[PDB]
Amino acid sequence: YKPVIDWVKNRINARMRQYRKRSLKKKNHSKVIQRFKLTRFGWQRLRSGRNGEKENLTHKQLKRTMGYTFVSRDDLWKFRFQLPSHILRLRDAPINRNPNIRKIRRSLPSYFG
Amino acid sequence: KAPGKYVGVKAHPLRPHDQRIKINKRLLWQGLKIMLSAKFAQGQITVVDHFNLQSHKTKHCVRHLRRLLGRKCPSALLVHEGTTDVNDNFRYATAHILAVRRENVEGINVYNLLKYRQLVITEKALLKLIYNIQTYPEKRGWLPKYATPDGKPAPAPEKVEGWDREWRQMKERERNAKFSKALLRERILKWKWSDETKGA
Amino acid sequence: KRKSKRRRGRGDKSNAKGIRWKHVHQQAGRYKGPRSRTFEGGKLPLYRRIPKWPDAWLARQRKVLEPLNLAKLRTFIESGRLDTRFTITQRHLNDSRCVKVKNGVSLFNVNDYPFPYKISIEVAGADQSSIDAIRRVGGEVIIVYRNRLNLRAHIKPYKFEVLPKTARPNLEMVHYLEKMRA
Amino acid sequence: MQIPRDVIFEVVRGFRGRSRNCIKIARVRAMKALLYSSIMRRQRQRRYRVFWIGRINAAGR
Amino acid sequence: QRVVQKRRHQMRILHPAQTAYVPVEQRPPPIPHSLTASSTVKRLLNNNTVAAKEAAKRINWGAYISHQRGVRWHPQGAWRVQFSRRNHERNFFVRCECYFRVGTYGFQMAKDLAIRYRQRLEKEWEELQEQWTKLDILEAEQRAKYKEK
Amino acid sequence: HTESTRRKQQYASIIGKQGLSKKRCGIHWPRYRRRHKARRATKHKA
Amino acid sequence: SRYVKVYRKVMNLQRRKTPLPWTPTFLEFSKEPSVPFPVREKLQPAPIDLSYYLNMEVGDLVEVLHGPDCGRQGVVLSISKKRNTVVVDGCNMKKSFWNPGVGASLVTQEMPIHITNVALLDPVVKRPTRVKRRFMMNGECVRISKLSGSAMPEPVSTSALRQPNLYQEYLRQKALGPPLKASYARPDPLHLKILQRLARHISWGQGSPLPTAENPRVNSPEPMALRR
RNA sequence: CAUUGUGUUAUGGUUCUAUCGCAAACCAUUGAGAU
RNA sequence: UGUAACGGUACAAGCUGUAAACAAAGG
RNA sequence: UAGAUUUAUAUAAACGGCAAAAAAAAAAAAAAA
RNA sequence: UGGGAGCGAAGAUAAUCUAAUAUGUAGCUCCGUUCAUGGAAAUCAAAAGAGCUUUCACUGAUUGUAUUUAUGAAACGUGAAAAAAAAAAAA
RNA sequence: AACAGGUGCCAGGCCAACAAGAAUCCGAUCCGUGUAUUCCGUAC
RNA sequence: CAAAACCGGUGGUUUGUUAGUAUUUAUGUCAUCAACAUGUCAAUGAAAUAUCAAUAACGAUGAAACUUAUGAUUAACAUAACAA
RNA sequence: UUGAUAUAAUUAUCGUACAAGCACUCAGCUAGUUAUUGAGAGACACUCACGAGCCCAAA
RNA sequence: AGGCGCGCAA
RNA sequence: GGAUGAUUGUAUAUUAGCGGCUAAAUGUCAAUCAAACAUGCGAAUUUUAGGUUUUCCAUGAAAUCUAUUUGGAAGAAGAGGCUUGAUAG
RNA sequence: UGCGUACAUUCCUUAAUAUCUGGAACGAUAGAUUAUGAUUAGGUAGUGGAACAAAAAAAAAAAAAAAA
Repeated sequence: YKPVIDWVKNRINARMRQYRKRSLKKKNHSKVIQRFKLTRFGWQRLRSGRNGEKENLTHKQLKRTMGYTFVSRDDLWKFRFQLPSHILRLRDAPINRNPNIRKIRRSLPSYFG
Repeated sequence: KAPGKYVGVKAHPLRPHDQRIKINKRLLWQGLKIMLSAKFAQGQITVVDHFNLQSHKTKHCVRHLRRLLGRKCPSALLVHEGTTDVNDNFRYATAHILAVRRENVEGINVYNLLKYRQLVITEKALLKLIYNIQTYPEKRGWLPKYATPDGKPAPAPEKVEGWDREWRQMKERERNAKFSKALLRERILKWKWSDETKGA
Repeated sequence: KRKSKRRRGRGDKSNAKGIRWKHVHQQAGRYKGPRSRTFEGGKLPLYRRIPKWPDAWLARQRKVLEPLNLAKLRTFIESGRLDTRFTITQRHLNDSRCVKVKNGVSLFNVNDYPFPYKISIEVAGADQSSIDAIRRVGGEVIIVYRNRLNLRAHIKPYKFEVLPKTARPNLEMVHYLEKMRA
Repeated sequence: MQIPRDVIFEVVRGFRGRSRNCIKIARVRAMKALLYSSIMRRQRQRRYRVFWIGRINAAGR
Repeated sequence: QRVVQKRRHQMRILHPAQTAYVPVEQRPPPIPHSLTASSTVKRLLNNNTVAAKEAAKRINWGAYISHQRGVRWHPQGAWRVQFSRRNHERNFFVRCECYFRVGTYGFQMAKDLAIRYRQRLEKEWEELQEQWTKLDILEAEQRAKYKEK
Repeated sequence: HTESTRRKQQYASIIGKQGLSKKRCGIHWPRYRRRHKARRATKHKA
Repeated sequence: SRYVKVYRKVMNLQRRKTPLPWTPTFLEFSKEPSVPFPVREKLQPAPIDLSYYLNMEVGDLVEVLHGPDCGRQGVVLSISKKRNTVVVDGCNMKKSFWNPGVGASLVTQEMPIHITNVALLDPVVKRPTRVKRRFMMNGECVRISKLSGSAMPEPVSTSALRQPNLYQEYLRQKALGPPLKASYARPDPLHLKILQRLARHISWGQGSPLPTAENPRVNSPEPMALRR
């Protein structure tokens, strides 16, 4: 007795898996997408307490509650995996430590180099 | 039969797959041009009248190749158009010269140019190659179009006089800059940020 | 210099990513936690805390026109991609690749900046600022009603053996056309 | 490995029994030998110094 | 969708600062970057304050400028003389790391001595190149004479 | 491991010598032949 | 199910005759190397030509055993030994196509039937039989049928069996291409001959000016000439 | 720094692979045959 | 079709069917 | 294709209701294949 | 036979569990794969049009279903492949 | 360099019924299809 | 703006020098079932159509032998010889 | 020989533990595989090409 | 065919 | 201990696992029966726990907070910030 | 009124990769290596940089001094 291998079946299955693997697509979360709106200034969301009890809120608090706000930076990593097809490219302020661009350069006769 | 319990069983086995990758066609075009430049610089390019032979014997073609390229040539790529640049006698004669490889203009690649030390090209094939290289950007759409029946640029019209006078006057007014908060409040009242990702 | 491979579990001194924390202080199993994309603990996921926003997901479903900036149009005119001696149409914009037309071109102006050239241009839409800037120097903005098939035949007539006859608009499009005329 | 295999087998030359040729035991023995060398090479300076000191003290007395 | 986040301030889109081009017939040489390694200068640059901005105007930055290639200032408190050459055919590699210290000589005297040192090194290098060419020609003559036999 | 080290040492000892024979090369005979063919490859058409 | 598409793709790879011909074009490279080959088991029974052992020849009367032609009797017109297939007169009328010649719009003709689905017919009982070759003293061969012991009648001659194969003519015309324009296909012998004379001058004139009424002289072509 | 140890060498112990095979596809030829 | 049981053959993982390795020279 | 060529492999299916025994008087007698 | 027909599970995901997923999967019985499946509109669409059926890419992981997990080769449509309708009233 | 097989191992020209070298020199101990140089055949 | 076949017979290529090989029983079980035993058809050698002569010694053949030729091959492990 | 000197190794652990688990020794097998699919999101994520343009599926 | 991006200044 | 009896013995058969048999012990069904065994591209999984194989160098933790039943899972906190060289020789 | 005792980037040889050590310097046909330059270089988890891993493939294993 010898354990002879079924190469036809093994290779056909390998090709099937390869084609599927290399043709897989992205997938977004149909539930997460419904609560957010992507704009040029960041992700936007409504405020919890919009649909709750509000009789004891002041007018300022009610205005803020029925307004909107932006998703906090701490919660953005969730989007990377829940909404792959909608990407917000974060843009913080530039951090340049070149001494020549600082205000004190105006007090010097030349640049540092 | 499981990993670590049988010879020939693997936890992460090698799998059959396609090894082809993708590259920018622009990069391929630029690489072809660089390869031609390199062959010119290194003196591995020869231009021939034609590859038409009157004898099919391998020895005569070998002698011609030796006369042109010397006795120390490692290998050669012979480039022709196919119809009136070369003939069946040449195709028969070169069929047993293992150091030379025949190609048409359509099949020229950086790979071929690097693989074969010498490049022997007919004048017709050289001109065909130059035309293809120079017109490839137009075919691939890397150059601007002009939306005219002839496809050439149209004249640029003149500007209507005083088209920006009101804007200039508004800038002149605002350049005083002493009513900064007032102008800021006016702008806040007049203008609105859009929540859309495309357009204004 | 390329990147060196960083295979794990090949000795203690290798600079590959470690294995000891993974073995000891990480949950066992395929998913290293619940099989989900939303789980954050016993607390509700952020999206379930937040209320639903139908406007946000209806805006995405809304069919939109291709925006074109008057600055881009001016640059193309100056460089000669479009001819100002004849009516500039959606087909002209498409063919110069000023803008690729899927549903129709919509003009928009920026900061109410003026426009320098007298032009006649046909489009599907246009903002009031763009219309005023074009007309201030003697220009003309044209809107010709076109169904999807009509726009396809207008941009690519060469794909039609028999060109179709333009169809009449519905109530919404009549409202839009009269509003544009106003 | 902490030390190369060839270095281990070269260092365990002259040792007793399986420590000479069995890698598992030779590794432990060579580790200990070289660690002892490392520590004692740092320590021996003062052990020599006290010998000098005692000799000088006897000579002076 | 790849949406680039934008920042708005005072009803404008905020952008990094950006200056225009001011043509200059002859841009003067920079103050050496080696000064930025000193603690005093580092603090002066890192403190955006009135006292720092006044000390900057009181500091004579022009005394640290070297008008000589291969001579400049080092946070050591000395003038560094450098001269680097590599000749593989003659197996001769030179790297000068000379220091003329202000404490030893004086600011200006150390500067002058460093400049003279660099000049002498250049002169010696030129003479050595000439000698090497002469010796190479002689070697070729010897090889030809040997092949004559 | 030990087998791979030994095989590599033997291959390093033999592979650099011209004119060997099959009985001298043993299990490394096809590799040695391919190596010599590659070395000859440069002499074709000089 | 999300696997039917890829399964069909990989199964069509089993029938693909890879590598297929590919026309080179500038800055394009073939995908044939990336296409995988079909997988088969190479240890199988050896080829056989069953007609040899069954003593079946063109011109013999046979009966179709299975299929929509069961019980139909026809004369064998063609035998494929490599495929072990037989063409039977008036059976397996499967191949239909536009008429390449005169007559009706469509023409249909037989298709091969595997030899095992067919059987020789006994001349007396007219039922499936087995035929054995016997040899007399002089060496004359006689085919004998098992059922009745009768000799087989001589196969019908090729002259009588012959019929045109219109499907091959249709394939030839299709390979040539779509019908020509009537105007383009109209012969113009005089202008064609004028153009052929001009073509002779163009190809073999070595760039000499064409003859005219003023100077109709004949320009002698130059030989290649030996190097000296 | 042993005759109960070590160094060096030798002899054993030891994995075993010698193509008894190569279209159902395609290319090129050649008979019969059709046009 | 394929396989096997017995038998013959070097008492066999080959060949082979009581005609069990060979008829090719018949009124 | 000169002849010869044992035995087993449960076969009227080159054939037609199903259903034990490759196909069984009607009925009892029952079914997703 | 990850093709087609019938019947038809649980281990696994849901961090228990239910639906849903797994999956109309495995096993079992039956077809036997381009000479096949299917099929020449009482179709789809908009007030313009397409033109049996079939295959590929895009539209798009979009609109959907599931509403803790996920599933989804959607429809119309676009670019290609292949192209066919119907010898036939008797003789 | 896949100008396949065989010949004591790596042979286009030793055999292989249709081309072309018993080519020369150098090889620890036998042989060489090996190194170096060179000639010839090839619509193979 | 350049350039413009069908049915037999015979070989070759690719699959495939880059991939793998699968046909006979020794052994377990009531049975379903499970399971790469024993190197190779092969002394050694290219050649045995090179093993001749022989109580022994010197001889014979062979490139290598009565033998690192009349089966080869690590480590662990087994035994000896030599050395201060 | 004699003097001095030294509590195998590994893992978990607050804990440098043969009263904790594995291992006589040795040979071979034996475990971070892969985005024709994803990416640089204040705990680190490079590099070429073209550039207001850039890519080019099936065939 | 399709995909992404397309200044908010002038 | 029984040994004329609810005795002992025997060929071939029947009841089959989501089950059978059971003078009832969860006794027994080919010696692991509170639910047999074999096979199954049903190619079972795991908040515990075993291993995870070259070297050199740079940098370098925590055993804290919120919320959930969780020494688990989610987020935060936790680094690289800056500096540290001088003559009235 | 003394002395013993742990610590050397005193000497000699190496190393520094999440943008700040002189170096935005000196060289440049592909960096030879800083001689009184600085910081310095214990390290589990984590993270990062570099050097190997003797093989295979590729149509680049003779224009190379002296000797032969």
